[PDB]
Amino acid sequence: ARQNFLGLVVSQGKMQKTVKVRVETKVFNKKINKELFHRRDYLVHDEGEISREGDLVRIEATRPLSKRKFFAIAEIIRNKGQQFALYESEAQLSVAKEEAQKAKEFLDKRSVRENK
Amino acid sequence: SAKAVKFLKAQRRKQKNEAKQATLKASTDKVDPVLGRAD
Amino acid sequence: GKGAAKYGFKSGVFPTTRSILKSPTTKQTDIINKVKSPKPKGVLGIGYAKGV
RNA sequence: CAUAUUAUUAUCUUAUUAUUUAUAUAAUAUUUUUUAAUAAAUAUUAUUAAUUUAUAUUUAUUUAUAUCAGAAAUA
RNA sequence: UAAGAAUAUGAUGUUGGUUCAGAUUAAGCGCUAAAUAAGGACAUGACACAUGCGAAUCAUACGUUUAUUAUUGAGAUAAUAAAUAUGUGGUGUAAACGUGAGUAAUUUUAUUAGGAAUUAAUGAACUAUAGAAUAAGCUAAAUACUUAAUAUUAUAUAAAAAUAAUUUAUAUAAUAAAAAGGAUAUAUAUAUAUAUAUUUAUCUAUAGUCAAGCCAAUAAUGGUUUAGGUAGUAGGUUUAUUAAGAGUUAAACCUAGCCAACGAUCCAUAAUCGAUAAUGAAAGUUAGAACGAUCACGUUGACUCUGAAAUAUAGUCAAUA
Ligand SMILES: [Mg+2]
Ligand SMILES: [Mg+2]
Ligand SMILES: [Mg+2]
Ligand SMILES: [Mg+2]
Ligand SMILES: [Mg+2]
Ligand SMILES: [Mg+2]
Ligand SMILES: [Mg+2]
Ligand SMILES: [Mg+2]
Ligand SMILES: [Mg+2]
Ligand SMILES: [Mg+2]
Ligand SMILES: [Mg+2]
Ligand SMILES: [Mg+2]
Ligand SMILES: [Mg+2]
Ligand SMILES: [Mg+2]
Ligand SMILES: [Mg+2]
Ligand SMILES: [Mg+2]
Ligand SMILES: [Mg+2]
Ligand SMILES: [Mg+2]
Ligand SMILES: [Mg+2]
Ligand SMILES: [Mg+2]
Ligand SMILES: [Mg+2]
Ligand SMILES: [Mg+2]
Ligand SMILES: [Mg+2]
Ligand SMILES: [Mg+2]
Repeated sequence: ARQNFLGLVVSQGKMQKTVKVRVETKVFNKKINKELFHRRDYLVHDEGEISREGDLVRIEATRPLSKRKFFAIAEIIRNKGQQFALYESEAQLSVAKEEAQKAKEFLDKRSVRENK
Repeated sequence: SAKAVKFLKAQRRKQKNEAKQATLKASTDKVDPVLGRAD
Repeated sequence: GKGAAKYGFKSGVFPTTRSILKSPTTKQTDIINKVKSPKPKGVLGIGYAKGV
């Protein structure tokens, strides 16, 4: 079957339809007699542009798509990148609401002291 | 002539990309890591 | 020639044996069922997910 | 300070080749309109061969791009 | 299946280098050398080369040329013998052989029980079956060359599922693309044709063999006193070209990326590897001469034709001699 890898999206949104996926594999270093992780960064095709930095995704081998792109996102295993963007957007309004509320409370308390 | 035209097209393109790299570096939020936003 | 120890201490090589039948045949139900089985997904997934 | 080789070019020159515009009373075949020497039967009618004509395939001519390699400069 | 030794020091213990004992060679040199069997032999100038050889073969492709017999009257045609490849043709030289210049990965090597673009109406040259082998023109003639005749993919309908596509079947569309005859026998008829055959050839189709093209993953020397590099550069979208993906090459438009202190880019150096050789207790290290595998090149560079496949030891142009 096609070559499949599991990796973390480490760079998205800087290239059109392309992300960077960091994958790790188990290798044996005989010089130090140790099982190590060998790391690599892949340029990966993303049709739909659904992935975000920090997602755990499975990439699959494809035909050559550019000079350096040979893999495509096949599945979003874990989607922490999308959740981060959601919370980023939500906190903007969430904070500002109570920020205005408590400023109102501060001004009302100031006025209460004023008219004593 | 044609080489000069192509060279200048490439030079303009490269300079545009470098200037846009600088502008993108300038178009960032730049919050103070210590004191946060001003107010 | 200590590499020969990995191959029964036989020095030199033979050409690899060609397969008379170069694809699995129809009278082999195990491979047919294996290929025609559902394909896994997740960490050991093989193919594109539903929405991708 | 002197000699040598390698690479690069908003430079110059450039065999060859490939593309690329445009031009041929330019050719060889098919299409016409006509002019020539033969044929046969009884004014010809047909054949072979030149003129003009319009489609292909080539050559000559150039336009433009790239190009072995040199030259100049730089490393 | 892992052994140490000499040399510090006034002496001691320790650190520490140097050297030695062992094996070996693609070896050279000095001295010496009997026979036989086997394995090898320009590592350096990919420096220059005298001379001779290493790729020819087919006469049953077509043409020539003689001699005898026969008929016909200088010749003509048959039959039988021969000679001819300084004429036209076919097949054969992409292999093998040699070499290691270049090449540190832009196409190189090694590995994988890896892939797709789902590699073409491609067979190169043998099997197994089938079907064909038709006309002119041109050369002196032809199995030489021309022209002409005849012989999977895209649509649409459904089916399913190894499914968000592929596969299957059908119907169309075009596929729509060839060829070749020689040697012997006879059998007819009127030397002429013809009809059969036995031979060896030609073409087409299907499958099988043998084979080709492309991509991924991992690994592959030293120097950062080479630290920033890169503008087709990194990616997207189309068109062209290709059997076929891809900034591979050409054109256009975009986005601003890509690589790099786990070492980029640059520079230098080097053909690479093994169930091959050396060595060691082993991990490893060394070699890459021999045996084998792969690559690259055939004085140097680029391009082109043919071809399934060539920047071919071919051809064109240039350089060197
Ligand atoms: Mg692309
Ligand atoms: Mg001493
Ligand atoms: Mg010793
Ligand atoms: Mg001998
Ligand atoms: Mg040599
Ligand atoms: Mg050598
Ligand atoms: Mg003959
Ligand atoms: Mg001849
Ligand atoms: Mg060869
Ligand atoms: Mg060889
Ligand atoms: Mg070499
Ligand atoms: Mg003929
Ligand atoms: Mg022929
Ligand atoms: Mg490039
Ligand atoms: Mg493209
Ligand atoms: Mg372009
Ligand atoms: Mg470096
Ligand atoms: Mg070398
Ligand atoms: Mg080495
Ligand atoms: Mg060798
Ligand atoms: Mg040798
Ligand atoms: Mg060559
Ligand atoms: Mg030579
Ligand atoms: Mg050469």
